[PDB]
Amino acid sequence: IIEPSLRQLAQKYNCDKMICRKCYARLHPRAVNCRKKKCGHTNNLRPKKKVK
Amino acid sequence: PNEIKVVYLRCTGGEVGATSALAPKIGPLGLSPKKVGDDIAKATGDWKGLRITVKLTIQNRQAQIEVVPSASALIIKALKEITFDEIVNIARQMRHRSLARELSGTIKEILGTAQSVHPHDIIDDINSGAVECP
Amino acid sequence: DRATWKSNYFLKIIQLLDDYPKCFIVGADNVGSKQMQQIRMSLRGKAVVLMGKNTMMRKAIRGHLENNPALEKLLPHIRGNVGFVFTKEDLTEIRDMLLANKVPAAARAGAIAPCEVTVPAQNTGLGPEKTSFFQALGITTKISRGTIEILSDVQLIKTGDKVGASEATLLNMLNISPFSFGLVIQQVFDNGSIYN
Amino acid sequence: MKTILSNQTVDIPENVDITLKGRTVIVKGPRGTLRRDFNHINVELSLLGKKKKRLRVDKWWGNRKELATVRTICSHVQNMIKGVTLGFRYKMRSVYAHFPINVVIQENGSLVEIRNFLGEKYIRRVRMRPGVACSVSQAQKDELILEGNDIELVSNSAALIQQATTVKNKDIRKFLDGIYVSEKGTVQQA
RNA sequence: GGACGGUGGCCAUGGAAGUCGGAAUCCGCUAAGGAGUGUGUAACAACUCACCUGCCGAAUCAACUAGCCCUGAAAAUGGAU
Ligand SMILES: [Mg+2]
Ligand SMILES: [Zn+2]
Repeated sequence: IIEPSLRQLAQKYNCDKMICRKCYARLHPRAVNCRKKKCGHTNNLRPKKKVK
Repeated sequence: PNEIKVVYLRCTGGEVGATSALAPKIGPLGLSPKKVGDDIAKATGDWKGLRITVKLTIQNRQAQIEVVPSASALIIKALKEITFDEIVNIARQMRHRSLARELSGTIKEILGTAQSVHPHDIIDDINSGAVECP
Repeated sequence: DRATWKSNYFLKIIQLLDDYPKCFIVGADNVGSKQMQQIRMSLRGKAVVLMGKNTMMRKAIRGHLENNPALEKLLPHIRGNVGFVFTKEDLTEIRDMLLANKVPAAARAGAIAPCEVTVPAQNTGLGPEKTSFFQALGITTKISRGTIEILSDVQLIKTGDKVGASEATLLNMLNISPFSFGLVIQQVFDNGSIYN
Repeated sequence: MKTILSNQTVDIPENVDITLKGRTVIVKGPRGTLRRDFNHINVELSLLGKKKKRLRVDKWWGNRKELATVRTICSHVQNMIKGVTLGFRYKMRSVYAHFPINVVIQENGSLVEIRNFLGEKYIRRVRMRPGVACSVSQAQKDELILEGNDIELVSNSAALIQQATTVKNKDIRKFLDGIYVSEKGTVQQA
């Protein structure tokens, strides 16, 4: 019964994020290169999949 | 509120449809027309035009009056069984003709390319019926 | 085409200021195309108003102003969202008409209110189901004839404040006139003179 | 390439004064006192304003890596000035699906108890940083207010609360429970 | 802030309205309109996008290229510039 305005805030910290394809890190949605060393700061980033 | 609001547009035509049309799918919106309200609109809305017929209606509680916005890409198929500058001269003046326009030749320069579905050479250098509209 | 756009814009504005040496400047608010088309429909019979890049108008009058002298005072007088409106008539002709046909475009979330508007005590006239706006804002409205009714002199908005969410959403449905604004005139320039 | 000088000057309001000892900044304002040193960054600190208190930081012969620290310090000083005159107020909203989150504030607002997160009997005891005051607001149904002088401590304290309420071995996209920061406001709204 | 009429464009039809697709791309208005870059809706709708304007007053952006470094880079007794 979560009303949408609070629902959007929760999804900000849980769904609105980019994912590195090589090391599965969690990145801010506006990122361009992964911040993690072990993936070599690659650029292959995909949006985090939704629940739909 | 004029006792009613039926401003929403209807897009049925050609075959009568009735039961198989979209009107039963839109019926629970207002609860006033039901089977006896859309059919009397269909009785006058069967023609003008015999196409998808994006049209508007005004309700008189029990009765209705229907006016069809003369869509340019609809009336071309409605008149389809070339310039045809004569048929665009008459049927488009009764259109509300807002178009965010300022000049007179807006209608001819608009529909002359809306009929492309090329009639653009007539658009570029047009000289017959320059002051035809007023 | 951008360079030709710049050259064309100088040409039209310089054949319009030379046409109208009596030149007025006006500061437009964050207004939509309807109100630009409103002044266009209300003035195109004898004049025209245009919008463009602010630096462009200064460059059109920086070295190319020399066609007619005594116009040089316009450089330090054009700042902010202001332009040039050209007309042939006297000082009082355009000021009263342009400041009278102000479109009440309602209050957006985050609008300034220099004008004081106070809600009176009257019957609102809408349904008895949206009392949550009045109860949360501090106004006690009692149901009379199934209608919301303001029963007391209550403040609505101060001077020099910012409209809130609950302050604006009730303002839209209440059908009460809010603060108005529009194409407010800055000043004039009557061939080498500046007046209020 | 080594840039000769990359300076950046901040402005100090007259109601607050700054005294510099080496690379240690002492900020003394109406809402309290803030000290933070910058010995780890090789910069030159100068006070320009005997009249309006302009503070200037300088870096001589730096590479692209270390010119970034110049404004990093400047933002830190602006945060210090902001804290000692306005203070940082963080609003956290507790969101839940079936198990309502119960929050109890302990002594002086320095300790927070979370009782029924996701309906588990474990009791979470998160301790705030010193100088950070937390409280349950009266403004809304579910709001926690964190007020303190340093944005460093306050945001760290708030993030500790948020990270504590973390769902485990579940689909975090569907299970939306947890206390999340809503906005980063100020106090006294000046 | 605007994202205009044909335009719910044609043909696919059981919806494909700008966004599933086979193809053509136009103007009166303007600083704005792309019959639509995307999400999304059975479809609507809802935005946003490209397009400029208002403050904002000095350099910025893109594609490359090769030096160092990083990732790519996992084996068994504890050890090798
Ligand atoms: Mg599982
Ligand atoms: Zn990575």
